[PDB]
Amino acid sequence: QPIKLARVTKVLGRTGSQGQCTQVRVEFMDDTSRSIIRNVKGPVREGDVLTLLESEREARRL
Amino acid sequence: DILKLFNEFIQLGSDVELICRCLFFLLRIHFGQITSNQMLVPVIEKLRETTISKV
Amino acid sequence: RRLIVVLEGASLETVKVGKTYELLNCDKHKSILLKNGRDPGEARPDITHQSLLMLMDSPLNRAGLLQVYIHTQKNVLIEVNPQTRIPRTFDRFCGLMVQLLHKLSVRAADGPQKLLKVIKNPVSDHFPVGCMKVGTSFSIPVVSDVRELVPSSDPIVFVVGAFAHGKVSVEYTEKMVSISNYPLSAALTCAKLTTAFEEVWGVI
Amino acid sequence: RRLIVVLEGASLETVKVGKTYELLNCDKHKSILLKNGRDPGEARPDITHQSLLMLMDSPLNRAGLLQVYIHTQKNVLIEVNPQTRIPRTFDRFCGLMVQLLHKLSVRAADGPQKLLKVIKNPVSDHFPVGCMKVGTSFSIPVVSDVRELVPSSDPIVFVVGAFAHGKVSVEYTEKMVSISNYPLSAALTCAKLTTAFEEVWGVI
Amino acid sequence: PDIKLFGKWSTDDVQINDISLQDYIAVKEKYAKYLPHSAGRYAAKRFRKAQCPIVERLTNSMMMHGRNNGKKLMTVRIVKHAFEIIHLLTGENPLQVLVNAIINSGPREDSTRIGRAGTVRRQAVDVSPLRRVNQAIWLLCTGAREAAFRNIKTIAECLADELINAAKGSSNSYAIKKKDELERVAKSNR
Amino acid sequence: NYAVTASSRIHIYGRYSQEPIKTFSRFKDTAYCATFRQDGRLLVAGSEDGGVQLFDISGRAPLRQFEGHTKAVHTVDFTADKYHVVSGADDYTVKLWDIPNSKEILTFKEHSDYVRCGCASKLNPDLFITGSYDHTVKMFDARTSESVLSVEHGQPVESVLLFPSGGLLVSAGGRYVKVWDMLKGGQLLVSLKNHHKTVTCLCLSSSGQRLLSGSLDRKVKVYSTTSYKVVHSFDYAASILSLALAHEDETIVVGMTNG
RNA sequence: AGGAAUUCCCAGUAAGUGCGGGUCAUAAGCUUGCGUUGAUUAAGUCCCUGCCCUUUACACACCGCCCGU
Ligand SMILES: Nc1ncnc2c1ncn2[C@@H]1O[C@H](CSCC[C@H](N)C(=O)O)[C@@H](O)[C@H]1O
Ligand SMILES: Nc1ncnc2c1ncn2[C@@H]1O[C@H](CSCC[C@H](N)C(=O)O)[C@@H](O)[C@H]1O
Ligand SMILES: [Mg+2]
Ligand SMILES: [Mg+2]
Repeated sequence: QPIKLARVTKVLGRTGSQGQCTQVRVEFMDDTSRSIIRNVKGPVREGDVLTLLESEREARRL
Repeated sequence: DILKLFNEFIQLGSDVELICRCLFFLLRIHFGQITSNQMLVPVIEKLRETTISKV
Repeated sequence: RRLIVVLEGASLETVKVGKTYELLNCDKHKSILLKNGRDPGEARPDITHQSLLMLMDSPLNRAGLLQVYIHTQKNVLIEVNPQTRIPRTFDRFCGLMVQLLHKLSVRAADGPQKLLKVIKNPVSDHFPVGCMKVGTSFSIPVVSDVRELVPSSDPIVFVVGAFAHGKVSVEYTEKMVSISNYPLSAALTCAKLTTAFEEVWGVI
Repeated sequence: RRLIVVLEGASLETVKVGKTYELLNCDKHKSILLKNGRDPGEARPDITHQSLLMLMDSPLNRAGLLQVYIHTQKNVLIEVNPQTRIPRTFDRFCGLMVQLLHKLSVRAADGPQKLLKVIKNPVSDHFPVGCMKVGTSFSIPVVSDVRELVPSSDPIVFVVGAFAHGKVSVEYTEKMVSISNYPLSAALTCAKLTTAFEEVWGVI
Repeated sequence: PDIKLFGKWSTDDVQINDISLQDYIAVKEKYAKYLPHSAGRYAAKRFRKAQCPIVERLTNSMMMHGRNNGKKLMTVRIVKHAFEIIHLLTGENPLQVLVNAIINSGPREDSTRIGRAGTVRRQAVDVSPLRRVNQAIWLLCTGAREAAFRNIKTIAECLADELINAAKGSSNSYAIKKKDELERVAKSNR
Repeated sequence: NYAVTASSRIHIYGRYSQEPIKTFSRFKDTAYCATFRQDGRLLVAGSEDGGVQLFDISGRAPLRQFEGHTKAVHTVDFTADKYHVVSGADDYTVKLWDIPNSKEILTFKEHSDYVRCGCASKLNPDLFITGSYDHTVKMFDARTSESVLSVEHGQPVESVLLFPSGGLLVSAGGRYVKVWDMLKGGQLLVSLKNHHKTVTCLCLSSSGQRLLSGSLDRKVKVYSTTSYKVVHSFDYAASILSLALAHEDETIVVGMTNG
């Protein structure tokens, strides 16, 4: 599965339960107008670019 | 599924202010992805007629 | 390329009776184990003792492709020099481990270099980087052939428990495998593990 | 088919100190051992101890494809029941052998079935018909593939020295083989022989 | 005028092939300096050290590893000698080699930790670009330091070899092994 | 400056400067064939062990070691590009190595005796010529896994050299010095003998017209390439093992049988 | 080149190095000044271990009763 790039639109907050990572909202650089929620480790702000080797997983799922 | 359930809520007339506030928020945040999917075309057509008529 | 063997959960600890300090053994120290309500039959240095005989007399160590680590129940990490002989009989083996656990190091009588030394936890820091790390347990439903798991030119880490009951569970293993359909002793597991590595690596 | 292993030259005997009977241990009985000028270090029951354990715990002995016979230095011939469980601790093992020699018998604690009992010399009479005998030693210059020596459906007898120092030399053996170019222990030889016969007879 | 590092290494030809790390590697025309020694305050504010030139960051991170701390001129000379050796051995711009090594050494996903007294459980999570750069620099410096220890080889040659191997992408380098093992553990824990 | 290799020591001498300005002595038994790179910063070396060693002209320990050869190595040289090396040893094989990758690129095995004289072409990379005691000189070249051209010499080959322009190869065996042309393959133009012992070394002047040949009989002959006739002679106290020329013809260095 | 346990630490900070004074208390293999060189990570949560408080100024907007003995 091809490697994907995403842009951070909104920083939600620190999970607390899952270590101390940050939940962020990211939108894919493709013109598909998609947006998901991801967990990121390390200092992150708005406008950062994340590299997703797998893009199907969702941070909040049953 | 939520858009289908939201349409059922507005027609009954129950808690329209709460549902519309929720409904308008999802449409903005998922505006681009909704536009691409042709399966959602029937859904908003029921939503569009219902929402303005009830409000 | 090398083989790394980690003995996890070794029952190695020193107690004092009378004016003498000696290693905790189940049968010899039966009276004191029932005192303070400690579970009898858990002080089994023999499993650690027997396994090291199988490992260090194996031709793989004789060829210089084996390194042995011991992680006891009291979270004390011991490195074993391949140049050491283990004491073959039990009582002096108690004498060595009492010597090692108190002085933190054992020097060679015939050589300047150290033979046994207590080192810093965790054991994962001392492994070569990029090595594969494998745990062994009978509870795994699928029996895996040892010859298939041997890397061609990379070091590998295998963990064998030194306890009669329980399952191996540590942080750094990524897969747990079974290599037989039956429960084997710890000493037999090391002996069966080392023999398959030799013929793959040409040690006959 | 069945694999029979004979441990010859086992150092198993009972001695008198004070009023109690103990098995002859080099470490424990060094005082009396120095008296009368008998050589210290020859009395090595621990060689027998770990050897029986892995032979007993081998998968084939579960499958009923192993028989172990013991021929001590004192020309005492001992058979073992496949159902026998040798104690893992050396001290508990020493109790049974002391009880074995004097009473000539070991019965099960839960039944009259015979576990350990001394039989008549020589052992060659008890051997099954159509069986070949092989001796094992390091001194043979040509190493033999242990997987090649297996008979498909015939019983076979191996003789392994349970002594401290010397060579295997008994009349009934037909041929002599070496399994490795390194000096191995009597224990690891037993583990290797059972491991090789394991795959051929299809028990895994 | 043209600004060249140490007076001989140009910065115009240096280019970055990773889009995510363009905003966190400072090598371009605005960040071009003659020496990796500016006496600036880059730890004063959050995210400000992304504006520090990457050569100065490599110099700073090479001072904490296996040395008496505070000796910066020695580290500058070590970096200069390593760049000279890299240019002699490979024949291309050492700045490009350093950029490629930092790009290759950075992990893309890590494993966040859930640990109790008994056992630890895992979860794969993403890594921000700033942590990618910091961890790549740390891995390269640690690999060079461990290679130079107890060997007849000065730290400059080991550092040069580490950057050459990491930029090549070969498995002979410490940083590549660390990155591969970390991403493998994260992959197994999805 | 010039590097003189002798016994287990490679010395770097400057102009005048009786004492060496630098010394490489960490060779286990002996060193062979110290040669400079075109940029004058790195030097290739050899040893009786078989490992090819790259040295920095300002260091003390070798930067790169090559362990492919099994017996003694006597000829090593760079290529047209300054980042690959070609080495030839006594195990009948010649190997091409890469400097940054630190691994052997390619191997050739087409010789029947000790291989102890290799040369490379400055004009064309991967175009190199090798010499052995098996009386043959084979040109392992182009981008192929076999020799394109071979040359037969009547005696063991001590030295081979390439004229940069015209594709002329000069080879020394015994008394004979033979010139071969590459315009048509294996064309012996001129074979000359003016020494009464074995011709040890063959060197080219800065000008293409002058060619110098040193031999084992305490005499060095200077020839014009246009006429292929002797134009000068030099007489020395001992046999000439090594002959070396500076920029223009400024300095002449000759190394003898003795120290 | 110093195990198990355990303590401390966020910018001229951690760490290294030198040079002085003995000041109405204290301080001698110790105490306190002054200068030199100068870093890695972090700028956010209540998940563990705890602490401090609450659950009766009517712009717009928002919101619409803690429980028990
Ligand atoms: N069949 C087998 N394959 C691989 N390892 C085995 C094994 N049988 C026992 N072991 C190893 O031998 C050690 C002691 S034997 C104790 C067995 C234990 N109940 C278990 O879970 O396996 C254990 O740590 C186990 O890892
Ligand atoms: N490589 C080998 N192959 C077969 N049997 C071996 C062996 N190495 C040791 N043994 C057996 O193990 C027993 C104890 S080892 C005894 C010491 C002797 N030098 C020796 O190595 O053989 C001996 O009786 C010998 O028969
Ligand atoms: Mg310390
Ligand atoms: Mg001071």
